[PDB]
Amino acid sequence: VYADSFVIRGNEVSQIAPGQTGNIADYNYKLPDDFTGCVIAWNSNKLDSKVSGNYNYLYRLFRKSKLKPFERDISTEIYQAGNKPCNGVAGFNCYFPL
Amino acid sequence: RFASVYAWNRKRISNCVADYSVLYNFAPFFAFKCYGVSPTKLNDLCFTN
Repeated sequence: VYADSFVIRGNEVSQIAPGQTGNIADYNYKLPDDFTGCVIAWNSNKLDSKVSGNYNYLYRLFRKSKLKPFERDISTEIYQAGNKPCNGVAGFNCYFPL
Repeated sequence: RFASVYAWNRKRISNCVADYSVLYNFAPFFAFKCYGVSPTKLNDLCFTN
């Protein structure tokens, strides 16, 4: 038995399912098409939020290739876009992935 | 400027070399659902019209 626990936003809670595409389901966590098991979600706004806000949680937005199922992609690699070979500049056409 | 909803601006693409990578200059891509063909193999194909 494997258990994976994490936190997301409501608008993407429907995105955690086999055979579905998007941003969380493609750049963060992809389930196999023949997955078996269960998913559980509950509300935690009232005891897991701050008046100023919490910036501990970050999600990936840009990736070179599609994520294969069950593959963590922890990597702070600067996105390469446009035609300028960034070497750690992290400026225009080179975005922060998270 | 784009047109309205009830009167869309249909255009026909004639013979030319099509690079399905320039459109990636647009970042968000709220939806990129491709039905007939797989997007990854979009580059290695030829179409009639």
